[PDB]
Amino acid sequence: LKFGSYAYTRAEVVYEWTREPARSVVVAEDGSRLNQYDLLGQTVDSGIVQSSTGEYVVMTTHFHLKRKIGYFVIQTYLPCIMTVILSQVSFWLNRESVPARTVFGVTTVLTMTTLSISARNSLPKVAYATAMDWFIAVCYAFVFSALIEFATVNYFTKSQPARAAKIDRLSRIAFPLLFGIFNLVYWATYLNR
Amino acid sequence: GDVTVILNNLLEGYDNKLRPDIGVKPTLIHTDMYVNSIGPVNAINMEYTIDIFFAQTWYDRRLKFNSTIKVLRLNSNMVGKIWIPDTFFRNSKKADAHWITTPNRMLRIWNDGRVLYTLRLTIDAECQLQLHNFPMDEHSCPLEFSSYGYPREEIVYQWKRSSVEVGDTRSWRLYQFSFVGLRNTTEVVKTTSGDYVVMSVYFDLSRRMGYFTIQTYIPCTLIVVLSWVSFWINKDAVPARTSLGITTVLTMTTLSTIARKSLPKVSYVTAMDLFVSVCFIFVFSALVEYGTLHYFVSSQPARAAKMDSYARIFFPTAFCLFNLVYWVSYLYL
Amino acid sequence: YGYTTDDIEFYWRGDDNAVTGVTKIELPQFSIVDYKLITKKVVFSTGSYPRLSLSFKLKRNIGYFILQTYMPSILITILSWVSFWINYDASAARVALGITTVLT
Amino acid sequence: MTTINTHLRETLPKIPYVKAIDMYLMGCFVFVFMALLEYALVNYIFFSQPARAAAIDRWSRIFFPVVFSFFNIVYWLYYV
Amino acid sequence: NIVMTQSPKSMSMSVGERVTLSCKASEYVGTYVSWYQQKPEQSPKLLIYGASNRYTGVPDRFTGSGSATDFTLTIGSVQAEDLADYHCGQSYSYPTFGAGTKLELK
Ligand SMILES: *[C@@H]1O[C@H](CO)[C@@H](O[C@@H]2O[C@H](CO)[C@@H](O[C@@H]3O[C@H](CO[C@H]4O[C@H](CO[C@H]5O[C@H](CO)[C@@H](O)[C@H](O)[C@@H]5O[C@H]5O[C@H](CO)[C@@H](O)[C@H](O)[C@@H]5O)[C@@H](O)[C@H](O[C@H]5O[C@H](CO)[C@@H](O)[C@H](O)[C@@H]5O)[C@@H]4O)[C@@H](O)[C@H](O[C@H]4O[C@H](CO)[C@@H](O)[C@H](O)[C@@H]4O[C@H]4O[C@H](CO)[C@@H](O)[C@H](O)[C@@H]4O[C@H]4O[C@H](CO)[C@@H](O)[C@H](O)[C@@H]4O)[C@@H]3O)[C@H](O)[C@H]2NC(C)=O)[C@H](O)[C@H]1NC(C)=O
Ligand SMILES: *[C@@H]1O[C@H](CO)[C@@H](O[C@@H]2O[C@H](CO)[C@@H](O[C@@H]3O[C@H](CO)[C@@H](O)[C@H](O)[C@@H]3O)[C@H](O)[C@H]2NC(C)=O)[C@H](O)[C@H]1NC(C)=O
Ligand SMILES: *[C@@H]1O[C@H](CO)[C@@H](O[C@@H]2O[C@H](CO)[C@@H](O)[C@H](O)[C@H]2NC(C)=O)[C@H](O)[C@H]1NC(C)=O
Ligand SMILES: Cc1ccc(-c2nc3ccc(C)cn3c2CC(=O)N(C)C)cc1
Ligand SMILES: Cc1ccc(-c2nc3ccc(C)cn3c2CC(=O)N(C)C)cc1
Repeated sequence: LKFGSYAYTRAEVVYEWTREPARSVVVAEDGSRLNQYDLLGQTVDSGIVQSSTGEYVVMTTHFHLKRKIGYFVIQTYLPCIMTVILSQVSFWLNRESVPARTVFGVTTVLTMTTLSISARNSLPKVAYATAMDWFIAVCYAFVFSALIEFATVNYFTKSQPARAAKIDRLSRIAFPLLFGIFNLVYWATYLNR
Repeated sequence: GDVTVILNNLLEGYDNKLRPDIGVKPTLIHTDMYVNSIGPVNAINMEYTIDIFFAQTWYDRRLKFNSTIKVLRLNSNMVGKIWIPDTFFRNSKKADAHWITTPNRMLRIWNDGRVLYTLRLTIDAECQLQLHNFPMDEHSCPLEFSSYGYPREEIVYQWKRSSVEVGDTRSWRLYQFSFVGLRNTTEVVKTTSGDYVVMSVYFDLSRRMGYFTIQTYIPCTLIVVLSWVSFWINKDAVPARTSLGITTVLTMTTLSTIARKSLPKVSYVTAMDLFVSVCFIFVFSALVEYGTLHYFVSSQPARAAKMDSYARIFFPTAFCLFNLVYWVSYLYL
Repeated sequence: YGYTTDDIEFYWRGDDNAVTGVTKIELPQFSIVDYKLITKKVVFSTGSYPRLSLSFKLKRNIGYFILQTYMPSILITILSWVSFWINYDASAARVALGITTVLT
Repeated sequence: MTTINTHLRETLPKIPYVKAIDMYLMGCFVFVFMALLEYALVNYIFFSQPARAAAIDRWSRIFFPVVFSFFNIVYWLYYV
Repeated sequence: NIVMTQSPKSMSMSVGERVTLSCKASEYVGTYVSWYQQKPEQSPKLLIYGASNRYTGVPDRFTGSGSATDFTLTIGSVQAEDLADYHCGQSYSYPTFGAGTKLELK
């Protein structure tokens, strides 16, 4: 929150804090209309603005906000994890139930697309990719890999059923462990920031 | 005070209704502009926001004064007492000055009668975006201004080499566009009330394809590959294949509908629409491939298997080829 | 508002080139077919007043709507016919296809 | 369940904590997901002794309504 | 309570060359760090008010800088008059001074 004088330069009007700068911006204890943010504190500074019309005093205040994650957890991360697990459970399913596994895969992928598109609209249309975007992308990759695994099982079955059994049994434990490793890595690399 | 006496003398017998040199020669106004920020460029309303510090300098013979004070530095209190040019922005949907805590206006008067008058403005300028090539489209659209009631014979505007300067450009609100640069222009425009000197500043904006990539290009590609995954499925499970195809089609259709909504409803096709329609054709072609296979298996299964393998080996190559063609075509031109 | 036809009379200054810029106008969804300038007097209980009317004819650009709405409709109702080519023995495929077309 | 939750989400603002309607919606989604898992489980032991799969199905047929009713009683007594 | 650690505690650097005094703050004190000069048996004299602003009638060899917690005072060329104790203090909060560093020639 920068403010200063229009039309009066440092040589004519200067600004200063009434009391100690640390105690000069006071926030009412009960006054907080933030919903998804937490106000950690405020910081003040005084400086100069260099302008074609002269040098002006600018008084600066910074309000430090840390975003609350509960809503985003509930609306994106827990749904995404649940969709991943819903795609995973197909491995325990019967191989002979080809329509069942196909329905699971296609519905899960559609569900990941709808969560992706619904999660992107909440934040502004920035060009770069956010952390939630990476989480959504990796979850999408996991569900899509589960679909590819089912496709490979259905391709092998009736030709090399031993290979189909081996690949399905291996995936049953490879996918959950990889998802857990990715979850731990992501949460560590972002929360501890 | 001395300045009080000077200001009293200046305003005595002063008619702010009449411009300087009314019956003599056009009043030459020099204009500068500090582009504080170029706000969001929303194409739905076909406009963009810009925050500027507009400065205007002219000479007023009536404001000459002899004293050791070389410049009278004043606040907005005097803005309405002296004559001020009636500059307005011709392509502004809506603009307003700033009024907190007081009017954000400055006024400086020199010995020789020169007047400098700056103010802070935010303008919702309107410029038509030719959304062909979107979201690869590049735009360069203006902020025009002129005197409302004074034709060229009475008010003339003139730029300066360093008239238009830009801020840091990192805090600007442009998310899907990048500020390539700006150029200025002056011309005369014929109007019902006469000819007016119209001054223009063009801001060249290049779109960022990064966001729309994530929004639409990746999802459409991955739905297309989802449609591909049908071919490797066993031919026997008809409900499996039908459900996969229809789910891909529905997701593709809803994705197309939502993706277009990001764009103003225009009657012409955009580069974005073409890629989406190509992916939609690809999924429809996969559905038709499975349907033809289902009809042809009854007559003979060997041909069905042969054509299924051919489709499996072809479709990815066809999609890659069309991607290359589209991307090169719309990046070159 | 306050002046009747005994006090004020309106007319178009030129009567043909009184309204300008209609050709240069551009709309995302409409095309201006033409415009008309009308002069008349409207009577209220308070008196009679001069009325000018400027009217535009706007025609909707169908091109957007065709692809946006009709094309998904045309397709969906075409795929709905695929059920015919499938043998009636396979109930699941045909039923799913028809019913999902209805949902779409 | 997903669509009902999306319709609820659009109306309300972004709030960190969890609302009562949110608790009910998680409960109901848990029930649906558990039914799906039960179906997958009975399918898994389908090739094995079908008697066990039938017994599991019979257990579910009576427990799921009962457990859902108990959950409804608890939820509605807590919030009233 | 912001604690201003001032180092080095003393200096015996040769006359005529550059002197660098570095003052560090425990917490954020935006630009409210000042440098005072205290010649022996005499009251302190203000040299730098705010960060990187010189007080009236101060030799131009003195110049300071610093943003959040790292502030320094630089002398272009020492003089016989510069043999004094220098203290850095912050005024962002209730004032606290640094330990002060003595300047010596040899
Ligand atoms: C249909 O009806 C509509 C509704 O009535 C009508 O709109 C109104 O039009 C009038 C006239 O056009 C407007 O009045 C003018 O307002 C100008 C500023 O406009 C902005 O601000 C006002 C709000 O005004 C408050 O805040 C301003 C900002 O500082 C103050 O200047 C005001 O005093 C006032 O402050 C009070 O209110 C505060 C909070 O409400 C309080 O906290 C505070 O304590 C005060 O009590 C807004 O309403 C405007 O918004 C509207 O307009 C914009 C236009 O783009 C729209 O976009 C928007 O949507 C809104 O519609 C806008 O934001 C004033 O500058 C102006 O007054 C000057 O000019 C007149 C004319 O000459 C003088 O009489 C007057 O004295 C002023 O001149 C002095 O001041 C200037 C500095 O500005 C000096 O340069 C000058 O030399 C002169 O100084 C001398 O006199 C001084 C005495 O004032 C003295 O102190 C000096 O020492 C010196 O001697 C004028 O008042 C009105 O705001 C519109 N309202 C609305 C709602 O639109 C519309 O036009 C009608 N349509 C038609 C077709 O007729
Ligand atoms: C849009 O709607 C308006 C209003 O309905 C149309 O204006 C109408 O224009 C016709 C032709 O100019 C008018 O007819 C005239 O009536 C007078 C009455 O004395 C007669 O003397 C003339 O010979 C002529 O027949 C009609 O009055 C007028 N409507 C109203 C309410 O004034 C307009 O044509 C429509 N289209 C466009 C493109 O504006
Ligand atoms: C802004 O307008 C000024 C004045 O019209 C332009 O200044 C000219 O700059 C060129 C350099 O390319 C010089 O050769 C001319 O002599 C300048 N003219 C004057 C009158 O000084 C300036 O180029 C414009 N900036 C743009 C278009 O970006
Ligand atoms: C053509 C022109 C150029 C600059 C100004 C101007 N006048 C001021 C007065 C005060 C303050 C804080 C900023 N001002 C600015 C803009 C500026 O220089 N910024 C933002 C760094 C006005 C007109
Ligand atoms: C408050 C709330 C409730 C439910 C959801 C939700 N939406 C989905 C969509 C899809 C899939 C697979 C799972 N979903 C879940 C699961 C969930 O969040 N649980 C179990 C706590 C989101 C927010």
